Amino acid sequence: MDDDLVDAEGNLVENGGTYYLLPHIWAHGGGIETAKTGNEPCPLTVVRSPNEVSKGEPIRISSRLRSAFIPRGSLVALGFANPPSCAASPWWTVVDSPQGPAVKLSQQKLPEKDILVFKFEKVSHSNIHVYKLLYCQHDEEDVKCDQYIGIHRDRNGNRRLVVTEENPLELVLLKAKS
Repeated sequence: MDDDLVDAEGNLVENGGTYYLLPHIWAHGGGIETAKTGNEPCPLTVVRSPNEVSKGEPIRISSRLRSAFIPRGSLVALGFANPPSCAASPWWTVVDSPQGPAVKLSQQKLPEKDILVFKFEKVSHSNIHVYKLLYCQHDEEDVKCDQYIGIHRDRNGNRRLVVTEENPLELVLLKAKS
Protein backbone atom coordinates (compact mmCIF):
# COMPACT_ATOMS: atom_id res chain seq x y z
CA MET A 1 0.00 0.00 0.00
CA ASP A 2 0.87 3.69 -0.09
CA ASP A 3 0.67 5.83 3.07
CA ASP A 4 3.75 8.08 3.35
CA LEU A 5 4.43 11.21 1.31
CA VAL A 6 5.41 10.42 -2.26
CA ASP A 7 7.40 12.52 -4.79
CA ALA A 8 6.88 13.32 -8.47
CA GLU A 9 8.77 10.19 -9.39
CA GLY A 10 7.09 7.69 -7.14
CA ASN A 11 9.61 7.45 -4.32
CA LEU A 12 8.85 7.97 -0.63
CA VAL A 13 9.82 11.50 0.46
CA GLU A 14 12.96 11.77 2.62
CA ASN A 15 11.90 13.42 5.86
CA GLY A 16 14.01 16.56 6.00
CA GLY A 17 15.02 16.44 2.36
CA THR A 18 14.82 19.05 -0.37
CA TYR A 19 11.98 18.58 -2.82
CA TYR A 20 10.76 21.36 -5.20
CA LEU A 21 7.13 22.39 -4.90
CA LEU A 22 5.93 22.33 -8.49
CA PRO A 23 2.56 22.84 -10.21
CA HIS A 24 0.08 20.40 -11.72
CA ILE A 25 -0.37 22.79 -14.70
CA TRP A 26 1.97 24.36 -17.26
CA ALA A 27 1.59 27.98 -18.44
CA HIS A 28 0.36 29.08 -15.03
CA GLY A 29 3.42 29.86 -12.89
CA GLY A 30 6.54 28.04 -11.72
CA GLY A 31 8.06 26.61 -8.55
CA ILE A 32 7.95 28.36 -5.19
CA GLU A 33 10.28 31.27 -4.30
CA THR A 34 10.46 34.40 -2.14
CA ALA A 35 9.71 38.04 -2.87
CA LYS A 36 10.28 41.31 -1.08
CA THR A 37 6.79 42.79 -0.85
CA GLY A 38 5.51 45.84 1.03
CA ASN A 39 8.19 47.08 3.41
CA GLU A 40 10.27 44.00 4.23
CA PRO A 41 14.00 44.68 3.84
CA CYS A 42 14.31 41.35 2.04
CA PRO A 43 12.07 38.72 0.47
CA LEU A 44 10.24 37.57 3.58
CA THR A 45 7.22 36.82 1.39
CA VAL A 46 6.73 33.28 -0.05
CA VAL A 47 5.22 33.43 -3.54
CA ARG A 48 5.02 31.39 -6.77
CA SER A 49 7.63 32.06 -9.40
CA PRO A 50 6.45 34.35 -12.23
CA ASN A 51 8.60 32.21 -14.52
CA GLU A 52 6.87 29.21 -16.04
CA VAL A 53 10.22 27.56 -16.78
CA SER A 54 11.51 27.59 -13.17
CA LYS A 55 11.56 24.76 -10.65
CA GLY A 56 11.47 27.41 -7.94
CA GLU A 57 13.39 27.24 -4.67
CA PRO A 58 14.46 23.84 -3.27
CA ILE A 59 12.30 23.43 -0.14
CA ARG A 60 12.94 21.30 2.98
CA ILE A 61 10.03 19.17 4.24
CA SER A 62 10.34 18.05 7.85
CA SER A 63 8.02 16.28 10.27
CA ARG A 64 10.35 17.46 12.97
CA LEU A 65 10.03 13.77 14.06
CA ARG A 66 12.34 10.70 14.09
CA SER A 67 11.15 9.07 10.85
CA ALA A 68 13.00 8.63 7.50
CA PHE A 69 9.70 9.48 5.81
CA ILE A 70 6.61 11.56 6.44
CA PRO A 71 3.26 9.78 6.96
CA ARG A 72 0.18 11.03 5.19
CA GLY A 73 -1.77 13.70 7.07
CA SER A 74 1.12 14.44 9.37
CA LEU A 75 2.06 18.07 10.06
CA VAL A 76 5.31 19.31 8.51
CA ALA A 77 7.39 22.47 8.41
CA LEU A 78 8.43 23.67 4.96
CA GLY A 79 11.55 25.83 4.64
CA PHE A 80 14.03 27.20 2.11
CA ALA A 81 17.21 25.19 1.53
CA ASN A 82 18.85 28.54 0.76
CA PRO A 83 16.60 31.14 2.50
CA PRO A 84 16.87 34.96 2.38
CA SER A 85 19.73 36.36 4.45
CA CYS A 86 17.50 38.16 6.95
CA ALA A 87 15.20 35.58 8.50
CA ALA A 88 15.52 34.26 12.04
CA SER A 89 15.45 30.85 10.27
CA PRO A 90 14.44 29.30 6.91
CA TRP A 91 11.07 27.96 8.02
CA TRP A 92 7.81 29.41 6.80
CA THR A 93 4.92 30.43 9.13
CA VAL A 94 1.61 32.32 8.91
CA VAL A 95 0.89 35.87 10.01
CA ASP A 96 -2.21 38.00 9.48
CA SER A 97 -2.37 40.07 6.32
CA PRO A 98 -4.97 42.34 4.76
CA GLN A 99 -4.93 39.77 1.92
CA GLY A 100 -5.89 37.25 4.59
CA PRO A 101 -3.41 34.90 6.36
CA ALA A 102 -0.11 35.11 4.40
CA VAL A 103 2.79 32.63 4.28
CA LYS A 104 6.04 34.40 5.19
CA LEU A 105 9.55 34.13 6.67
CA SER A 106 10.18 35.90 9.98
CA GLN A 107 12.94 38.09 11.35
CA GLN A 108 12.01 36.47 14.65
CA LYS A 109 13.09 33.15 16.13
CA LEU A 110 9.77 31.33 16.15
CA PRO A 111 8.56 28.70 18.62
CA GLU A 112 8.01 25.36 16.88
CA LYS A 113 4.21 25.52 17.06
CA ASP A 114 4.33 28.58 14.73
CA ILE A 115 6.27 26.85 11.92
CA LEU A 116 4.97 23.27 12.02
CA VAL A 117 1.61 24.53 10.77
CA PHE A 118 1.52 22.72 7.41
CA LYS A 119 -0.06 19.53 6.09
CA PHE A 120 -0.47 17.95 2.64
CA GLU A 121 -3.66 16.45 1.18
CA LYS A 122 -4.18 13.83 -1.55
CA VAL A 123 -5.71 15.36 -4.71
CA SER A 124 -7.31 12.52 -6.55
CA HIS A 125 -5.33 12.87 -9.71
CA SER A 126 -4.23 9.26 -9.93
CA ASN A 127 -0.95 8.17 -11.58
CA ILE A 128 1.22 10.92 -10.02
CA HIS A 129 1.14 12.25 -6.45
CA VAL A 130 -0.58 15.67 -6.40
CA TYR A 131 -1.13 17.36 -3.00
CA LYS A 132 -2.98 20.39 -1.71
CA LEU A 133 -1.49 22.49 1.08
CA LEU A 134 -3.23 22.94 4.43
CA TYR A 135 -2.45 25.34 7.27
CA CYS A 136 -3.25 23.95 10.69
CA GLN A 137 -2.08 25.17 14.10
CA HIS A 138 -4.95 24.21 16.24
CA ASP A 139 -4.88 20.56 15.04
CA GLU A 140 -6.26 17.03 15.49
CA GLU A 141 -8.66 14.23 15.80
CA ASP A 142 -11.93 15.94 16.81
CA VAL A 143 -12.07 18.50 14.04
CA LYS A 144 -10.85 18.43 10.44
CA CYS A 145 -8.56 21.20 9.32
CA ASP A 146 -9.95 22.91 6.22
CA GLN A 147 -7.78 26.01 5.71
CA TYR A 148 -6.28 25.63 2.25
CA ILE A 149 -3.43 27.78 1.02
CA GLY A 150 -4.37 29.55 -2.19
CA ILE A 151 -2.67 32.29 -4.16
CA HIS A 152 -3.17 36.03 -4.16
CA ARG A 153 -1.92 38.07 -7.09
CA ASP A 154 -1.40 41.61 -5.87
CA ARG A 155 -1.30 44.65 -8.15
CA ASN A 156 2.42 44.18 -8.67
CA GLY A 157 1.88 40.68 -10.07
CA ASN A 158 3.12 38.73 -7.07
CA ARG A 159 1.47 35.31 -6.70
CA ARG A 160 1.38 35.35 -2.87
CA LEU A 161 0.55 32.21 -0.88
CA VAL A 162 -2.19 32.92 1.62
CA VAL A 163 -5.30 31.16 2.89
CA THR A 164 -7.97 31.54 0.22
CA GLU A 165 -11.27 29.76 -0.33
CA GLU A 166 -10.44 29.47 -4.01
CA ASN A 167 -7.76 28.61 -6.60
CA PRO A 168 -5.97 26.48 -3.98
CA LEU A 169 -2.50 25.12 -4.71
CA GLU A 170 -2.15 21.61 -6.13
CA LEU A 171 1.46 20.47 -6.13
CA VAL A 172 3.83 17.63 -6.95
CA LEU A 173 7.17 17.07 -5.20
CA LEU A 174 10.40 17.00 -7.22
CA LYS A 175 13.59 15.97 -5.42
CA ALA A 176 16.34 18.62 -5.58
CA LYS A 177 19.84 17.56 -6.68
CA SER A 178 23.47 18.72 -7.00
